[PDB]
Amino acid sequence: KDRPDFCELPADTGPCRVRFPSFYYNPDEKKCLEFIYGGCEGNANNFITKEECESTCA
Amino acid sequence: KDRPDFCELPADTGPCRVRFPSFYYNPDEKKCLEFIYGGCEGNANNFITKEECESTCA
Amino acid sequence: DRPDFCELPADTGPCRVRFPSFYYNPDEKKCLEFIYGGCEGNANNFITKEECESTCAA
Repeated sequence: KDRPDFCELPADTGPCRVRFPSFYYNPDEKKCLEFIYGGCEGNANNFITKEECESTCA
Repeated sequence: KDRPDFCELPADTGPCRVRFPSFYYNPDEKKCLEFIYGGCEGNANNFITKEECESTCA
Repeated sequence: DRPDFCELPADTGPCRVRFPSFYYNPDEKKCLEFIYGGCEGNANNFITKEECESTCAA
């Protein structure tokens, strides 16, 4: 495998109102994508910048 | 118009914690992509299958 | 070498819809059919046998 399993988790905005720009790795598209995150909870496939997403999820 | 305006809304897991793998239209990528929906609330850009998303949002 | 989730048991979860799916069974060294109920469960959960085999079989 080329990346940790959490990179394969679908985007989760968490339960807070969606307000913040964040990034997640989309394994189907093989790319890190912007989404709107609530700021609280969610899952490990959640990065502050595209660069950090790309470093972790390759 | 190619699709309803609601197709451009962000993915929204909502405030509940019943994790349903679901699909949303990503207008940037022009693709129906997977996200976690929490089972309540959220918005109209929320489909039970990729096929339903692709028919409704193109 | 393959994802950790390949080693998790099949899990239909508690929801009451029907998504025929495949999971990897390490004892059998093959992917096997199960019904996913639509929510919860785990990542050892594929729409096609071929994807399950690609990801989880040696």
